[PDB]
Amino acid sequence: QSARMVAMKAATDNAGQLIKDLQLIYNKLRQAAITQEISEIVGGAAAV
Amino acid sequence: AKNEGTIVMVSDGIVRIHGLADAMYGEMIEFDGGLFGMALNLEQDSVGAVVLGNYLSLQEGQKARCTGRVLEVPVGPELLGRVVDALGNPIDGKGPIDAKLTDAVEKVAPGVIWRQSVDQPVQTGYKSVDTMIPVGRGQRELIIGDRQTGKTAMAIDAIIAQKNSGIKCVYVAIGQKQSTIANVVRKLEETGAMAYTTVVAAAAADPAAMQYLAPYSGCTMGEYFRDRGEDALIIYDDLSKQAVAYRQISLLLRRPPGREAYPGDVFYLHSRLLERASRVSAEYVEKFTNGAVTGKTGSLTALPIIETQAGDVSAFVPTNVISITDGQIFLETSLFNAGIRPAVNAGISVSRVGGSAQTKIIKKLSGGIRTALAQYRELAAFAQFASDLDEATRKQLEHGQRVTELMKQKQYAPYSIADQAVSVYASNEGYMADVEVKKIVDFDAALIAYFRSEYAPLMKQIDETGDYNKDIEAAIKAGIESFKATQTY
Amino acid sequence: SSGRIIQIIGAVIDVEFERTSVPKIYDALQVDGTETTLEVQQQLGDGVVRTIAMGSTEGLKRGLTVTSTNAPISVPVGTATLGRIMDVLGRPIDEAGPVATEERLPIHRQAPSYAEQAASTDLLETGIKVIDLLCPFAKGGKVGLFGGAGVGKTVNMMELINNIAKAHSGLSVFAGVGERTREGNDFYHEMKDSNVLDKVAMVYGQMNEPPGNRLRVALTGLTMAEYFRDEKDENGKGRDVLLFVDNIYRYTLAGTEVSALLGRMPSAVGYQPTLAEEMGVLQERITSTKSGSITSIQAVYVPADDLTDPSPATTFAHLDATVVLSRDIASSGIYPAIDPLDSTSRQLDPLVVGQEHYEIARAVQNVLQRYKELKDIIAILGMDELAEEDKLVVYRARKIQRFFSQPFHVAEVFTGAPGKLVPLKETIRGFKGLLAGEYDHIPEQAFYMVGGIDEVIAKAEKL
Amino acid sequence: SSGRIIQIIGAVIDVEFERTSVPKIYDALQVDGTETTLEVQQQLGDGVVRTIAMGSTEGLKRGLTVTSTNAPISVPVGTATLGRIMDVLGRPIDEAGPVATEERLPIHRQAPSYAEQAASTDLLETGIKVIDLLCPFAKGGKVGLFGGAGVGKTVNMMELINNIAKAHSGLSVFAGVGERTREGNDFYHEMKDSNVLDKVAMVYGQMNEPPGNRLRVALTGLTMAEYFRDEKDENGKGRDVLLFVDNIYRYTLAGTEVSALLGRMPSAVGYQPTLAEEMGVLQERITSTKSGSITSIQAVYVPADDLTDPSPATTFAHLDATVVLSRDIASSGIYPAIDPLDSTSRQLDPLVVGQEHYEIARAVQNVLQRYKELKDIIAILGMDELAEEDKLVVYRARKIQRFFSQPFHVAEVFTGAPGKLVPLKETIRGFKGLLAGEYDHIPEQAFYMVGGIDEVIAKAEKL
Ligand SMILES: Nc1ncnc2c1ncn2[C@@H]1O[C@H](COP(=O)(O)OP(=O)(O)OP(=O)(O)O)[C@@H](O)[C@H]1O
Ligand SMILES: Nc1ncnc2c1ncn2[C@@H]1O[C@H](COP(=O)(O)OP(=O)(O)O)[C@@H](O)[C@H]1O
Ligand SMILES: [Mg+2]
Ligand SMILES: [Mg+2]
Repeated sequence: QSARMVAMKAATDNAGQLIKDLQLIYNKLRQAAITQEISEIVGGAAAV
Repeated sequence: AKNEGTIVMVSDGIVRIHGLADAMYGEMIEFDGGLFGMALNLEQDSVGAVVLGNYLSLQEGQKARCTGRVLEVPVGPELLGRVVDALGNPIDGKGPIDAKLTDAVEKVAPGVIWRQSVDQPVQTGYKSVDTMIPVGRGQRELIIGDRQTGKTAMAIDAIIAQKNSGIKCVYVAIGQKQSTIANVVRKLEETGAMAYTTVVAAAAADPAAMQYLAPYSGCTMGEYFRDRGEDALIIYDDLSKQAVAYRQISLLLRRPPGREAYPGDVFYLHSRLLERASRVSAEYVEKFTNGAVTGKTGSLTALPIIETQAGDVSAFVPTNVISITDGQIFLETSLFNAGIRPAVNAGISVSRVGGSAQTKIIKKLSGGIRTALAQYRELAAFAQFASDLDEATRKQLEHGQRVTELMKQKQYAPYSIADQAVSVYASNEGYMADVEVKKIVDFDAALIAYFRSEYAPLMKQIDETGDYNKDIEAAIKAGIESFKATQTY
Repeated sequence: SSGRIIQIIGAVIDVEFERTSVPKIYDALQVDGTETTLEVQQQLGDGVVRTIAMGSTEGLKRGLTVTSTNAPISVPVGTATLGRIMDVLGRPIDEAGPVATEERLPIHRQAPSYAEQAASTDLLETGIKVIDLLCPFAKGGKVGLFGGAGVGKTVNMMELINNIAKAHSGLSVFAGVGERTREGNDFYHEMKDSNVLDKVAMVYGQMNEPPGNRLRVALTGLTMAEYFRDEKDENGKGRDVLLFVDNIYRYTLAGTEVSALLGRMPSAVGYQPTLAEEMGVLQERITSTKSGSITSIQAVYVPADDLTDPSPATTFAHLDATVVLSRDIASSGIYPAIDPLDSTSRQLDPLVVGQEHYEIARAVQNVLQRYKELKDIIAILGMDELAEEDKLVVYRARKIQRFFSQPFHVAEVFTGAPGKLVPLKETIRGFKGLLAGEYDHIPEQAFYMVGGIDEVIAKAEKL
Repeated sequence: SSGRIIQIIGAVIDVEFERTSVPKIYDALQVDGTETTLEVQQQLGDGVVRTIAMGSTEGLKRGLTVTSTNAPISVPVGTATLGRIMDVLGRPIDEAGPVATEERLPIHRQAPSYAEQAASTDLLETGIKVIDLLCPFAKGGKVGLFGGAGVGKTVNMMELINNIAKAHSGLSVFAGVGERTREGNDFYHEMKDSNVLDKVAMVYGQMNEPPGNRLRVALTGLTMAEYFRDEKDENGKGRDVLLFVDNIYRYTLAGTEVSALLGRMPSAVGYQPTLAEEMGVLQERITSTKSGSITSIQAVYVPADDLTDPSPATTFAHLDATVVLSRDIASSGIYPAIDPLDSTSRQLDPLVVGQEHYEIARAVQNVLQRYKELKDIIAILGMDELAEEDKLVVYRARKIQRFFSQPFHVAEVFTGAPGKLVPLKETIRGFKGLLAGEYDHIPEQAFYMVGGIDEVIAKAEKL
């Protein structure tokens, strides 16, 4: 039993690190998507 | 005059033309110097045209005239085993083609009253596609995947394995550099599969209009046999290149953009092309030929191709194509790199037509492998942890591994109905439970080779008839038992 | 009096008329010398109107003449359009002769007012057990079918219209546009196969046709359903009319395809400015009036496989029931395979359906969800756990899953035209008995391919 | 015949003309006032031509005058250019006197016909472990290197030049487009000291020039190689040719820079509407027809370090062999940074290379894919949980990833270690032994920057 506690606590810490990295990637992708949509809308509205 | 016009603007293959009052839509126009142009926009005071050719020798003030005849291509049975440009001009230099029928390129599909269901198969020579995702005559099936994942190899194998079937094949190449077209044509010639086929080529150096119009001309050439009671099969190397060419030729025409800069009429572009693949009824055949042909039905199957960017199947174009086609075959990079070739994803690939298309023995035998593969998809996550499970899951995982390892086959080696039948029967009846996970391919090859050599009279009966009966079951069992011993792999 | 085309781009055509005579919005014009009809979409001043083409473009050139009918596109309706196939404008395409009727109705009408709504929510009885238990249908509701991964949509609709054909007086309409053509052929031949092709009307729209034809199609199906509902017997009870629409996604896509060229800016992820309005104009006419009731069944495809896209976002705000079926369990052998847990309704309220029905449906849903979370693969040890605590849950889940199976008349294989429209009570009482546990002795395989709780009792007692 | 400048914006100048003498497309014009050569890119009616200026645009006003040469940009060809340095227009820039030849060829011509293509089958061996093992090359083909800034593309191009051109009998053409100048001078002097200058022609257009000069500088090297291919010895056989393009990405980036000023609508991520056609009209002329064989090597730049960008996505299908450079492996200190996955060649099949070669390559790729897939559970959970076979796969993948590293001849300065060369059979033997399992006990720290299986044994003993 004494091993399982440290095993799961290390697993939780690693999960925290991974979620932080994924959050960074998510923010970058979201900003890129918003920029692309706005650019497309403005370009289309210029055409009409 | 009402038929003579001048050129006002020339830019990047698009010509803005004055005059030409009685100019119809899509009607060929004749530039000086033997150049043919289309008409795609008719504004209040100027006409937009695209020049199919080399526009580099057109200037301002060069005259043009209206012909009054829509795009037409030469059709006939002379085009078999030949390589032509989008408009039907031979380019292999083997002499002129004299087919004696000219046909329009833009026509409508048959009505709903004239169509019929799909009851006959179309073999591809691949165990996975032939047992899991069957294709029948008249069906439209889409191959979708990522760069360098075996997408064309499958289509070329499909063309190669219709040697005895008696169905014509048509191949359309869009955007490919001419070296690959030459290589493909040479490979078709080597195996004797070129006698029944025609090739339409619009390479990367060719204008955007050629790559825009190639698939329609291919379909018009393929309809000739369907409307007369013989079958046909058309393959488009990559409608993605065609969509991009349409985007270029439209954006140059000042048409409003949209999602990903693709203008409107993008869904129409692929729908009106993929709707023409259907099976007609014998009454339609009889009426078209005025009684020359009786008691026969025509067909035209399609297998178009579309590529994805790192698995983004949710882009603008793949979703449209996925919504139109009956079935979808997915090729995965993480499967191709793992050695599983052809890399077919079983859990995302479906076919709507289903068992009706397959023969009796195939329809009877595919079920066991289907259910085994389906179950093996579920226990996948618990694969790094074999020790923590009951024996039932162990046996299921083993069987799933064996089945997924039998579905691996080499290129340019089509199997015959009897080969698939024997292999599937050997798998289902638990005759490969004693062999390790490796050497499965060797066992398959050795069994197939032995069965062709010693039980050839049966093999012929299975090939010609495709029936299932107790005698056939007994003979297959006896042969497999004989080979299981007294032989090496 | 007469006008002349001045600009042709795609299917969008600008025509110009004298200063006084300008056709109103949605009026239909005839182009002499061709089969083309023009529908007005916008006015642009100086006597110029944008129009879409009803028919196909047979080489129209600048300067062609056009006269005005001064009335919207009116479809001929009546009792003489029963068992025929007609195009968007009402011409037959089955080569069985012209339609001999005189009653014509415009396809552009306003929705029923506030004071004309029904004064109750009765539920339409159906022979399908699952749709009648865990997702009750509404006699005026507009249900939608998002079930994918299966061609059974046509087969399911065939069973439904056929049981309805017996259950409902008749006069049903099928407005299929932008559909799989061989599926439409299978529809037509199936209806002729069961000798029920009479009393039904069909309107088909081909994908190759210009957006003008691929549009204003459901409108025609809607107009035909209405002439029937308002019909009244000497008694005066109108008819419960049904309507089918194979694809609405194609309707929205045609709108999107023509919007840009009509002078309208892009919005959202690229859709047209007027999405909610264009869908509401259709969805607000499918209502249960005081006299008569129209119900609708529409197959809706979700692009990109998400429920966030604007088109399904505007679609989900109009429905009353959502039915999703998947091959994952259809593979087991249950022919009427519809995902029980996924299905949802705005009529499963305790008061409208009865307290007993509400509680029994909730209990069944809870049992199914419990079995789903406690899979025998979710628990690697498999069986031998929670004896009668979760084991009995597993057995009951198996029994209910098999009892979902229902033999049908259309499937002539292994079945002598059963056509079982099981009484709603019988299903409720059988499920009550199963929940109470009085069937724990019945063999599980006896519960498959069962017509009714009595039927299953006989099947168990024989062996 | 004399025109007046009308508008100057950036590098784009639009110029009027008389009505009957407008110059055609791609012709060249000369400004009388200063040294400038303009190239026609499009016609705009009313006898107005849009043009791109080749050179500086400072000091050019409106109302300047221009004459027309009525012929495209012609460059001198022949053997006179051997061992000389030339501008984009052919002017020498080595301060070694004029070039003595009247043979001029235009730089705008059509691509070879389909009928005269040729099949390339003879193999070519570089000496680099990973290229000669997983992505094999063949004489007369096409090769490409894809990477992002700072990963190793040039140091590999120069190494290939060292291992191939120096030891090959035949001419060579080197064109530099959109790259650093210091590298150009270093290359010129390095070739001079080795007394192999007289076999190489050179063209240089670098990042310091207006986009007009950076846009049409690859075509000049192309024309020179084209003449060197079709030329035949009198009563004698022809010779091989080689072509090196330093960066072809700048060729498209120049068009992207000047696209909007030409009046074209934007598309995708700010790219010009006509991209692939623009890439093809150049990438098709690099061909080995029935007359001669051209072996070209190009380096392709990956913007923002993603391969999904349209520019490196369109170009993937124009090459026979593709080698993809990875920044993660570079940051790991592994050199050269070539990704074993995502690197393919059209000459890896059992017939062309044999059986053992194919089996070795396939097993290597399989092992590396297995490890890459396994990485995630290691990331979350740890190492002890995996099966022992998976631990063995992990160790083998690490050793394989290291063994692909190799010191270079032109990279002694960076690291202070001498260059190395490995025969192909030694690569095959080493990888077969590694996958066999006989080198498991050898520490994985001995597989770094050493060439050949034996040197590894010696290094392992040295530790
Ligand atoms: N069944 C197979 N077994 C082994 N190798 C295969 C198999 N199928 C294809 N390959 C290999 O994969 C490559 C084929 O790639 P493919 O033809 O799909 O290229 P692509 O770029 O995706 O297609 P396109 O023709 O549209 O440009 C070749 O290297 C071929 O040897
Ligand atoms: N094989 C190698 N060994 C050691 N260093 C290298 C190697 N390849 C590249 N480098 C280093 O990486 C840096 C970037 O590589 P280089 O090719 O010069 O630029 P880029 O990657 O932008 O083309 C250089 O400064 C060089 O010293
Ligand atoms: Mg291909
Ligand atoms: Mg760099």
